[PDB]
Amino acid sequence: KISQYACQRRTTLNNYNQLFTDALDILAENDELRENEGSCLAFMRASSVLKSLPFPITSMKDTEGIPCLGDKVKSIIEGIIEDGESSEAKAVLNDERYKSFKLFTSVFGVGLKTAEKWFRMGFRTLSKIQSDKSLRFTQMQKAGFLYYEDLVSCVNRPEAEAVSMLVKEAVVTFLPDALVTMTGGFRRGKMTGHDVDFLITSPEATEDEEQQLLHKVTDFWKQQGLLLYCDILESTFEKFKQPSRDALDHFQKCFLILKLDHGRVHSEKEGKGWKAIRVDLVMCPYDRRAFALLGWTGSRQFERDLRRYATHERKMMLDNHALYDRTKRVFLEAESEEEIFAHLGLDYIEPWERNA
Ligand SMILES: O=C(/C=C(\O)C(=O)O)/C=C/c1cc(C(=O)c2cccc(F)c2)c[nH]1
Repeated sequence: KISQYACQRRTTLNNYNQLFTDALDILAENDELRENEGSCLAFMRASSVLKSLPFPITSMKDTEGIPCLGDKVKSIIEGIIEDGESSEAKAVLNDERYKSFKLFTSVFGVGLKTAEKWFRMGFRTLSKIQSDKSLRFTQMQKAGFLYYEDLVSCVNRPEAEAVSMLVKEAVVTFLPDALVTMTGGFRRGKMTGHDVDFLITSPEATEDEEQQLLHKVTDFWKQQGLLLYCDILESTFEKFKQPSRDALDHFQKCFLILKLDHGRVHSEKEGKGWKAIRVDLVMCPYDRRAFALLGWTGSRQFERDLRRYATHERKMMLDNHALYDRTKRVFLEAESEEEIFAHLGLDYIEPWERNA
């Protein structure tokens, strides 16, 4: 029996139902843009469960026994089986508000509120936004527009590996015992990504050393002329606080734009000779490295279902920093992701199987 939870499903990158899931992902994204959280969640769960199937849906009979497929979702699947297209997703793709929100938020520094503001001002293209003489842009948006073409082109694995080398070389200069791990989509086996994420931890660093590393590493890159953008968020995580029932609670992290020289990239394959890359660095205390790694590996849907399963099925509270057992009234310790899964009574799901 297919579980309703992504954390009890193996979801690999061989998606046999892209025709259905691309349409469901568009409809979910539109519901996010229309602030319809409930309809958004229903489409996300349906998309997720179809991504896990080991075969393609070719008839309505194939949907029997599959959870998270409500009547609205089954009408969409029926329409795609009919003529290979979703009329509903096609109408979203042609909607003026949807087109504008996708295009405007594709800029680094532009979220829902700024995209909505620009749309209500009558803007429809990035050229008209950038050349307007009345608009005021944040420092994040300025960087987003300046490096737009590089940031909108997919980061590939040779580029992610080139970035990993840069991160490791800079980090070990200040903390030689530090462990640097590439997380996110690339850890799940993806060929491309919009950014490259890293988790940094040190078994012997002090509380102060741990706090200063991201400042030292970014100052070093600034001196090197490689830091195109930098925003460091100080940690809000507390050693003895219960896990959330929240994006306001986090480890020390930074959102960066790095200058990646093409000479550093070892690929099979001209212009300026460098590429702007979005990089996120996360620093965590050594004892919480498994919780942080699990949280930063993703996918978004796998993380949501892990936390939901922990709460509803195990009466446990899971977060990027800890796992708390409400029945035993104790925090559960873990040195690996495997130990976290075992505490939750779940079979271990490999990172490449978390593409929910
Ligand atoms: O799959 C989803 C979302 C669904 O599950 C849903 O909305 O239902 C994307 C989640 C996601 C993206 C990332 C990255 O930041 C990332 C990407 C590439 C390389 C890299 F190093 C980091 C990690 N998790």
